[PDB]
Amino acid sequence: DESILLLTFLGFTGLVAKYLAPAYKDFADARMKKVSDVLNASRNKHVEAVKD
Amino acid sequence: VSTLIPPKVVSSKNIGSAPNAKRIANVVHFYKSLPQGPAPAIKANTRLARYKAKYFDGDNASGKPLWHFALGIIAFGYSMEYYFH
Repeated sequence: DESILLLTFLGFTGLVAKYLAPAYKDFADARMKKVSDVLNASRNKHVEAVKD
Repeated sequence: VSTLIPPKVVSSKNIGSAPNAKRIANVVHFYKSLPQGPAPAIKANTRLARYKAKYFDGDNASGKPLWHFALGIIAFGYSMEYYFH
């Protein structure tokens, strides 16, 4: 009975890995980029201040 | 008549502008700056620093650890099923 349930869970992880796992990778990547760009922007900014 | 003495006196331009504050910040920050930061996590060793390194590093977030973590709990109760049956 419960081997049917375990089969359902295997299917569940299959769908998750199919659709969600690349999506969550892309989502996480997008944010990571944004944080990095802001960080690097701040570095540029203080370099400007020295020159000023 | 005889010129005044201000042009040859400077002693408060060093608080007088905003980049002075930034300067005293970035002389400390950058002077003792490292070229690169230390670590993106690396400890979990016992032949599991590899598990973290492959799955729970900044390199990737993928469904492989999830599957692995799920399977550990499945292995516990599945064996226990036959302990109950």
